[PDB]
Amino acid sequence: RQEAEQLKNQIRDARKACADATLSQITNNIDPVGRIQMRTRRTLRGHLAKIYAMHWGTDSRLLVSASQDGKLIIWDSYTTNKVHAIPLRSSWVMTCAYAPSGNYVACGGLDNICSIYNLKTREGNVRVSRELAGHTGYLSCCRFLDDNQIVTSSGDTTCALWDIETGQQTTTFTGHTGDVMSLSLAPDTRLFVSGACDASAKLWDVREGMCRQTFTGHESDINAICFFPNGNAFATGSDDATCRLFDLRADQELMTYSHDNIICGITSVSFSKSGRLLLAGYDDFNCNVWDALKADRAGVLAGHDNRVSCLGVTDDGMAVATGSWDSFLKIWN
Amino acid sequence: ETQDALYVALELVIAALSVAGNVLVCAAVGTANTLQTPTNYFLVSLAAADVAVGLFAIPFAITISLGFCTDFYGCLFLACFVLVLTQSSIFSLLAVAVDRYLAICVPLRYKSLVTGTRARGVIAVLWVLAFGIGLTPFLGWNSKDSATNLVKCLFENVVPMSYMVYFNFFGCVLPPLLIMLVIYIKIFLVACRQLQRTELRTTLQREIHAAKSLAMIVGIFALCWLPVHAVNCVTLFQPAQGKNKPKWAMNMAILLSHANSVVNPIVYAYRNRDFRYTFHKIISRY
Amino acid sequence: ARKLVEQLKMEANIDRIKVSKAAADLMAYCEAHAKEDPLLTPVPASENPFR
Amino acid sequence: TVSAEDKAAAERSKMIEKQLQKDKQVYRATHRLLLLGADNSGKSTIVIFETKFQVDKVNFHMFDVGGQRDERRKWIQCFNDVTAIIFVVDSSDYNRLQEALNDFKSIWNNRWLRTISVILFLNKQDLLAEKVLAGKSKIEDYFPEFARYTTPEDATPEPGEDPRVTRAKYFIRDEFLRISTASGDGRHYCYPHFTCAVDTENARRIFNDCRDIIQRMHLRQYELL
Ligand SMILES: N#Cc1c(N)nc(SCC(N)=O)c(C#N)c1-c1ccc(OCC2CC2)cc1
Repeated sequence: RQEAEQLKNQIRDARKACADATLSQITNNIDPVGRIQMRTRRTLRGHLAKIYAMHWGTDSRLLVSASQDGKLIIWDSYTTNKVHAIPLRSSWVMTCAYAPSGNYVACGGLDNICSIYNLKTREGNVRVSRELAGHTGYLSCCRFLDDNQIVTSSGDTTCALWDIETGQQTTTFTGHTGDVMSLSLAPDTRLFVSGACDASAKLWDVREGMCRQTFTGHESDINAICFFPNGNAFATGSDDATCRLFDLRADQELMTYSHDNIICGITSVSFSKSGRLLLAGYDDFNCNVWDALKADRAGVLAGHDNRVSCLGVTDDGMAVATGSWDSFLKIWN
Repeated sequence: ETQDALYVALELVIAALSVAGNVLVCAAVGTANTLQTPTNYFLVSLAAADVAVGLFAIPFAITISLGFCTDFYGCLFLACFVLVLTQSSIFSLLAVAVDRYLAICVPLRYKSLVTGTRARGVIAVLWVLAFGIGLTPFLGWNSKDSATNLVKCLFENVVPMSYMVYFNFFGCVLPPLLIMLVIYIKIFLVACRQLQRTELRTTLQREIHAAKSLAMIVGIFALCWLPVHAVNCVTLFQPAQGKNKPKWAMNMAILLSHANSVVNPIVYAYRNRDFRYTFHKIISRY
Repeated sequence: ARKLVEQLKMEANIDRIKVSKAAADLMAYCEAHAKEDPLLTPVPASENPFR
Repeated sequence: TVSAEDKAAAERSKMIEKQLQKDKQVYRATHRLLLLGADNSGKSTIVIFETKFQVDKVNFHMFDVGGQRDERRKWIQCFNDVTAIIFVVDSSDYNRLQEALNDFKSIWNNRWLRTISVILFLNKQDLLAEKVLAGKSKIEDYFPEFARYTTPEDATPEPGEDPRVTRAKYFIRDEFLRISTASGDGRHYCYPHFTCAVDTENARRIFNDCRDIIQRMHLRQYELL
């Protein structure tokens, strides 16, 4: 009962003990990046309602988009062609995914079921391959590990690991108090982070099944999360118009990105290929570019006429795709 | 020829202003994604017709009024091309009025009835009818039998007044005016009823504001178009006072009619919220 | 109940390195891979697939 | 210059575009309504997750989501373009009433529903009459403002009803109307209605108060209202 306060204070001062210096005092010598200009190379049209999710492919050529009509569309990033248009059963979906092998797609929404769609079939048509029906709340985001496993985060304060062929979940993470809104994997495919609605973040283990580290420091809802290329840091965005960078091994925060002219919230966060640029999608109808090592604005990608809800960077760093609520996609380079 | 030169000067000023404003409106529509609605297609058609009047009709009208000698059909060609664009603008105004009537008096079926395909078809038929109406004189409704005085280029020496009164005025102008008047009276009554419902001294103020805003549209059209067509009827129905009339009284009348091309963007386009938002965004960004 | 105080125990045993070492590692990684970031430094239009 | 594979892909793209164009017309000619309420309110029988009905050759689409929990501040952002929100409340249960009022306060003041109107359905009035005629009713205990309440003269009483039933009905109506007119300025309104368990006129009511909202919006967009 009363031991929790003592343990929390012990953690609090143990974290403070290791703090030597801030990132500002160490980064005040490197040359600034400067100013970055980006233009729209391709504009993609064909949707009717708001666009909620987007995910690039492993070959940096194909991408998939999901809207409120209950329809997934697979495009071609070069020729602006359409390859597949899969209609869904439940019109309310808020996530999508692309298999690392380019053979499967994933979807989910308020219908509380995770749907797996097969692309490379022997008949030329697309049919539902498997449906996962274990959660008791609306799905938030799902990600792939291989062609046989998937990780889902839903609104019942839980996260789940599934097996496609067997059909039933194998591990459940139950360490949160509010509904989880975002999660991100790691390059080594052994750990993954999660951000919930209780103004906190957690790091989990795939095979151990238990939480390892928890992080706090935000004042309100945490919307989107990402992962650093090296695997020792992650970025978080909140409705406080605030981004925060969290290191893995020191168990602390390193830098905070914010400004006095930004009142709205944050919907999406992504990194660059080298870990030098941090792209953020705000609610003031335009995005922002931050330098992850100096906390200085580099440019504004203001080309949308509504809220921005999508963001993604290719595996080679070629271009960045942005969706929005006006049924349009844009590719910046 | 001081009055004649002044007429040409004001015609040139009006043409320049009309082309500037309507090209601005068309460019604003073309480069905005959120402005591609079926309602705005009619506004684009009106702006295009006004551009056509400004760039082509005014020089042709000045050339006709100059008064030099040439052939018959060449001089009729200018008059026909002058007529067609004005008729197209007249029809576009009626199309916009009908669109607003459908938007207000039948709200639940507005989307199922007005779409892009039907708007495009309506515009195509409306522009074809203008060409059909303006090309009637070439079918034989001419004055080559008298051949005027090889013929001096005046409007009255090619196109007869019977065509201007019986066919054009009573057939292609007045019924549109009646339809717009009826539509706007109905819209005003519908607005007044909902104002009464929502209110339950300010209510009368809002009613007066709505009445003024609705009446100005019809007033501008009537003041721009009636004087030109009144003189033709006066000349045809009674020739006594028509034969001895001031020479300038016609010219100003013609000018007034072309003024309708420069007022239309302000009344219809600039007042709308979407156009103001697009203009503000473009000005701020650039 | 007792599960929260039970869970906090393993969170207590984690050892922590200094912030300077992590910052230096971040600096080294960012400076090492700066030659293969098309977004940070533009590439010639000949090899650009978006044009 | 263009290989066969590119043209083969272009043909498939054209077919997909044609199918999407076909679907757009069907999508754009439907009015969407969001149904909300609590348990033991009778939302199941008004007109389990989706419903489609048409009246006077006008289509409608009703969504009823109930797999979530009491908190709804997250997924309410999706329905920022629906035509109207139907709210169904009960009148027989007196103690589980104030909570319902609070629920209404949650919807009327949400930041994502500023320009969305609400149609209110007070249900289970046959039970209300039987409970108010009997002596078990203790309205003054739960609500002590009802004792001094007076019957409104602007009401339209149904002939054959005792005055006590009219007072009981109109007190509950005015309780919600107070919250309705407490906030909001010319952006959304509330339409009260009295609905029984086996009423058959709900579709016409929804049709009328759905026509009114669209008329008001169209009048507002031209700056006349
Ligand atoms: N009538 C006449 C007339 C005319 N006696 N002279 C000239 S020009 C030589 C001049 N300065 O007088 C012109 C010209 N332009 C006209 C004219 C102008 C507009 C018209 O649209 C009618 C509207 C319904 C579609 C028809 C005719």
